[PDB]
Amino acid sequence: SIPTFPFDRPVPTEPSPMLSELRNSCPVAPIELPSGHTAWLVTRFDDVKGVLSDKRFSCRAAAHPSSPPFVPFVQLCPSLLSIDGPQHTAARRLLAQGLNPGFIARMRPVVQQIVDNALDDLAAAEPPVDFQEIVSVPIGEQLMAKLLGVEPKTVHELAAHVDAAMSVCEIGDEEVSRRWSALCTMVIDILHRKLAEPGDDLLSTIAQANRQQSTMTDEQVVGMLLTVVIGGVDTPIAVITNGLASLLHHRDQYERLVEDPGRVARAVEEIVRFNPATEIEHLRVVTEDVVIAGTALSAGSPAFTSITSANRDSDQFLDPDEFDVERNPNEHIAFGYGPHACPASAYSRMCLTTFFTSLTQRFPQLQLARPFEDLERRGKGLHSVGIKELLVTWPT
Ligand code: HEB
Repeated sequence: SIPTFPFDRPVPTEPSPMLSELRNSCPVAPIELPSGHTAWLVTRFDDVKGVLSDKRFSCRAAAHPSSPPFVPFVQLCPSLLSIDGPQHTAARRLLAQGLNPGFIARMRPVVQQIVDNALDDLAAAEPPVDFQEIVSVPIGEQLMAKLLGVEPKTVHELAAHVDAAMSVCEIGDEEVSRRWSALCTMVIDILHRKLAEPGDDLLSTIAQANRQQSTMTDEQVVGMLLTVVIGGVDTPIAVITNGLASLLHHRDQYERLVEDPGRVARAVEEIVRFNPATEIEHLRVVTEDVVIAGTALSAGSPAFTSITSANRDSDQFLDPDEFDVERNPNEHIAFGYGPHACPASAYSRMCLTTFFTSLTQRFPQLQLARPFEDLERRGKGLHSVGIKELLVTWPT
């Protein structure tokens, strides 16, 4: 029979073996979602790029109530992953206006200070300690706090509801809706506060520009902001943590960064290629009859791509399952492809480069505290593949 999603991960920080199995047997494979509906998964690099840039695979149709469920937030609000066409383009323009090059430059010292303080907390601790609880989670929460113009504690409360918003089959049906309502109320209240008293933050600049341009309704802005919050907290945390786990397991790769900090930028490209934050992408629904890689898909078929699998495709990368932070050229699609490609790719690259430069400079002899085989996935039923904890140690 056909395989069921979520797939197993005997190694939590590595892709599910099912991905390579399908990649080397069927380019468009049927899979059974937890809701029972059958969907088709695309796993090859060239094919994944084609689907993500093929407007016949629409996120809007995936947000339609009749469409099968995957992540609740997509069907509960006009998220950026719930729309297409001119409506989506207009929202991305506004977001791109806020994430302008001047904004990135101004954020460089802000990120450096957040990284410094988190690493100050690590150095002051007595090893072993959970790197995730002490460093990456505070960093991810405090970065989003700067984007939203709120206090770090406020983002911590928001993050509690993010798991429900991205729950494929982890959280109960009743608690999802109650945690979703709380998440919406928080974001709604934040937006209204910033509209009344805009500050020096990304959210305020977008809210002010939209108010002047009168191009998005308040509900559409909330939908976009919800997407930013859901995608901007857990994903950086998962990549940093899982990425570090790979760096400390393949310990010779961590040492390469210690040896030459000028190559950390290149290493970040390999980190995002090698440690994606999800197993498959958000749901798409085919709107017309199409033929993809010799496979016919009728209108209404639910479709999934796997950037995780694409970034391991031996047709695009030499020795794709090897972690090589010096890999160059490295033409991955870790930040997506097509209209829904990550709007924060430049911001995220700067953030990860700042962090891994500082970490490797201050903790050159960092090590895994316990065996690599003891790592566990935080939540199999979550869209994210972040691990439960990463215990590390260093000479004292
Ligand atoms: C702040 C905020 C933020 C941040 C930080 C981030 C970070 C990130 N990210 Fe991002 N994203 C986002 C926000 C975000 N994000 C959004 C909102 C989206 C959606 C867009 C659209 O849809 O249009 C995305 C999208 C996206 C995608 C696509 C998906 C699909 O298509 O389905 C991907 C792949 C990614 C990745 C990523 C990474 C890798 C990172 C790091 C590392 N992203």
